[PDB]
Amino acid sequence: KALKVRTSATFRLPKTLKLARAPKYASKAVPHYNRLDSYKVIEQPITSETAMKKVEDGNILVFQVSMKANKYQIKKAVKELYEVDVLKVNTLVRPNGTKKAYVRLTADYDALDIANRIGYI
Amino acid sequence: RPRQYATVSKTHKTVSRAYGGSRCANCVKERIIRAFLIEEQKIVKKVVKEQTEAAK
Amino acid sequence: NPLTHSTPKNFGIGQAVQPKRNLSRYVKWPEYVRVQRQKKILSIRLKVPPTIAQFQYTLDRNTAAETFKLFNKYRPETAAEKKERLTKEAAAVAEGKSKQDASPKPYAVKYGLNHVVALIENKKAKLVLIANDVDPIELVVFLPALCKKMGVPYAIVKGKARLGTLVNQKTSAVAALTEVRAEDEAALAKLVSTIDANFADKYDEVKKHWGGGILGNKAQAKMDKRAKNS
Amino acid sequence: GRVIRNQRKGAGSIFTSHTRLRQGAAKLRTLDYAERHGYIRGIVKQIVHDSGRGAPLAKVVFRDPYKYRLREEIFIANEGVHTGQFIYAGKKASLNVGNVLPLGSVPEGTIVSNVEEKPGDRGALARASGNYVIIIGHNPDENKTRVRLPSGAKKVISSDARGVIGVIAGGGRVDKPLLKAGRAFHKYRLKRNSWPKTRGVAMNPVDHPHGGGNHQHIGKASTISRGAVSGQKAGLIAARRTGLLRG
Amino acid sequence: GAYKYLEELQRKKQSDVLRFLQRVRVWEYRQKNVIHRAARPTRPDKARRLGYKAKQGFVIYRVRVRRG
RNA sequence: CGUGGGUUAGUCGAUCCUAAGAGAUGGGGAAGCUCCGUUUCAAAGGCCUGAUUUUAUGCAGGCCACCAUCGAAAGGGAAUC
RNA sequence: CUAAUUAAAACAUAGCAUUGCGAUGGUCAGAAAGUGAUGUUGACGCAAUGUGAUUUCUGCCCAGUGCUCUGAAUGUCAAA
RNA sequence: UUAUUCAAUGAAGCGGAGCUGGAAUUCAUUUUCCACGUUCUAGCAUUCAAGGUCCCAUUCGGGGCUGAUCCGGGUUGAAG
Ligand SMILES: [Mg+2]
Ligand SMILES: [Mg+2]
Ligand SMILES: [Mg+2]
Ligand SMILES: [Mg+2]
Ligand SMILES: [Mg+2]
Ligand SMILES: [Mg+2]
Ligand SMILES: [Mg+2]
Ligand SMILES: [Mg+2]
Ligand SMILES: [Mg+2]
Ligand SMILES: [Mg+2]
Ligand SMILES: [Mg+2]
Ligand SMILES: [Mg+2]
Ligand SMILES: [Mg+2]
Ligand SMILES: [Mg+2]
Ligand SMILES: [Mg+2]
Repeated sequence: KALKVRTSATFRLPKTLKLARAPKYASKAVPHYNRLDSYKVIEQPITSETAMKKVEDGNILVFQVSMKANKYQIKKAVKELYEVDVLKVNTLVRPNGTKKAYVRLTADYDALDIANRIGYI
Repeated sequence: RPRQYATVSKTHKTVSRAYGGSRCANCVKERIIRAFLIEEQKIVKKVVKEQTEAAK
Repeated sequence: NPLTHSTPKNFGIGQAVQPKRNLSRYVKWPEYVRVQRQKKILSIRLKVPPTIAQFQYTLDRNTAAETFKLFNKYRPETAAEKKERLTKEAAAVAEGKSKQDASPKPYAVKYGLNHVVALIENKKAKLVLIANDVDPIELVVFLPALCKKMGVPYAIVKGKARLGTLVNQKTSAVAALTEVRAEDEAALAKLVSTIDANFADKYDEVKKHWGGGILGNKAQAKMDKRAKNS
Repeated sequence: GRVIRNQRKGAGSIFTSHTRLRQGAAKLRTLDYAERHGYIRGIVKQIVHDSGRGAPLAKVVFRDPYKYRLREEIFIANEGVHTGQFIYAGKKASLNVGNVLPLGSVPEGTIVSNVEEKPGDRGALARASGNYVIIIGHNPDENKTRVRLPSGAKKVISSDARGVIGVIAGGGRVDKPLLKAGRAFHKYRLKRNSWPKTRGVAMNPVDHPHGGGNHQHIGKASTISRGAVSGQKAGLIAARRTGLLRG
Repeated sequence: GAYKYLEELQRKKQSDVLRFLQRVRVWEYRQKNVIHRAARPTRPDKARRLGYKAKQGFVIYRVRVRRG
């Protein structure tokens, strides 16, 4: 009776086949839609005088965004809703528990024109 | 600082010898001498041992 | 070849790191591999009382070859030939109508532990094959005494797996022949002659002889050192 | 009616060993084929100080027999062992100070330390500073050896048990006086919380069996049986004779 | 059937037969877990009279509990 | 008191690391709530193939012996004036 | 050290001394545990106490009670 | 020694049997035993091991065996 040469004293668990799942029914049968689309990210402009001073002077569009939106989902939503390009997004969570985005556009655009194009001032 | 060594190039991190940035050129030279003087001792200790058991 | 040289390494103590030797002797096996080996050890260490290891005297390879050669001729019906023979027995209802006897007497081996014990007790069995490897052995350990008392020849054979092969199970633990075809009567008789020669005629002596007590290799080879030195 | 300080120590809350700064467990090299049939050569690379231990630790570096790597064992340094010294452990080894040999393969009157009580438990006898073990006998059939322990007792250990030649270094340490509670403070800072000690006679009766009364006095005999329990074993436990040794 | 012989022999606990079988089996049960699946009953006859049937749905667990 | 405005970070911290410790798993105890233990007596496993046309890169070699996780806004730590 | 009436001569202290223990152990935990502290330890150690730096001394008592003893083995001796 | 108990390890070399040479004065017999690749020195030791051998279908490379005795799968030592 021959036997396998075992150079290690340690017996490890063998590498059995791990089949993939192939379920007989779907888990939820209708996928959820996009839980954070562009209209969920951007809620409304912030229209304070302080936020209105930043429209002309700084070329920043100040928005109120979802609390679940990061600086990628803000930038992506601002781009395809308002047909702009964003240079930078600075975000703060306000002391009323809402998220405020300072969205600065690139120099090719003008946040004063786009503010009228949205509808505020 | 230990993570700054990934930014600088290889010249700042090694001397052009064997065991460059590891040892200190006197410990290397002593290492070369100590290497050499033992195989010449081992060869001598081999022919001393072989001859003295070849007799009796 | 002047380019190639011979190193030979000094695999002694304290020098020149050891090579990849076989350590199959030294594997820490999984916990089940120890207990399935040390249970077989612990059985043959203790004094096995003769009602066990009246097994492990097994019908040997040449005469168990004859036994399974006969018993394979009388293999039971599969589901393939059963579903066919019910359709011919359907045609018995359709046009045959003997009474319901489109099929002959089937000559099959008799299996199933309750069935065979009842076949021995009515003395209908002509030869019984007993598996040695069944667990719990309590299921079969009374069978040689019963077969000796009713005068049925019995063989302790190797393989409940192999007994299951001829009955189309995976495991059978018993297999009996209660009647053979008339062309195979001498074939059974010369088997019965040697099987009582090995099992039933020794039974009155095997009943006294205990088993086990077999020492392991190191402690056996240290026992004869004490014998030679004293 | 309150649990005493000697009972509270077993819960191990504030009474553990202050073991952050210690260099490891000072054990012998694990008994293998190199140390059972021939020898193996080590090298001291450090004589370091162990926190809470009065004896220096020798870091001795060996080669692993089966894998290409270096294994650093931590020894208790023997007095005379230096850095850069080759150290031999095994059966066929030579008697020098710091070499590790079985007790059977060293002669009568050999002075050993870090001596195994059972073969392969990696050092149990003669480990405090200055102490040693003398081999005083041999019974080569049914291999045993008689020793003298540092208490003065006589022990019979297997001849396959190991030891390191020499005394444990750092001897003469307790011969120096501490002179002040400060030097006691930092000795026990790195060992465990056993210092200071309040006398039980300086207490209230709820705290100790010796406390209370209008004068500090013991009241009952301080010698208590071995057949007593916790809370009564506060004094001299299972004493044979008390007081000075004057016959 | 065979369960009648199983029933009577199981009553002979201090017989030399079962006293060996109890010794070998009590060692094997310690080297397994405290609670572990039995593959099949060690006493099939005792399983019948208590309710077990050999079909898919019936499960045996061997278990040891500390005496005293 | 009423109404509003206000806190913008790749570089500052958290996040990551371990400390004293806490704490699952395997397993044992306990009638049980649960207790012990943190590598144990467990079959506890991911890492690159040199480099691509039979490659969703394996259906292969080859390597590794450790074994959760939590624990610092004063300790360790990539980088802004 | 008595927070919030007692800061002391009380507590601690180094020094001294006694006691137990060589690990299958001493001392102590835990309801138990394949469980813990001392212990990453090993008599120059750990644990239990007493006295309290140095100088100089620690007399007499083993009847009591405790502690201890490879001590006596038909006095007493439970269960089985 | 197999229950049980202690301990150790990445369960790595355990047990038995096999080369020599002798103060085995071989007693034509291992009644018999002994030594198993390493010690001036703070170096190095890793690539299934080079060598040797045989095979491949040879592909510029691949596989065995020996190097590295054989057998028993009892990890090893205690305690019982
Ligand atoms: Mg904010
Ligand atoms: Mg921010
Ligand atoms: Mg066993
Ligand atoms: Mg005091
Ligand atoms: Mg008081
Ligand atoms: Mg206000
Ligand atoms: Mg930073
Ligand atoms: Mg982590
Ligand atoms: Mg963390
Ligand atoms: Mg620090
Ligand atoms: Mg006060
Ligand atoms: Mg601890
Ligand atoms: Mg006096
Ligand atoms: Mg009585
Ligand atoms: Mg091992």
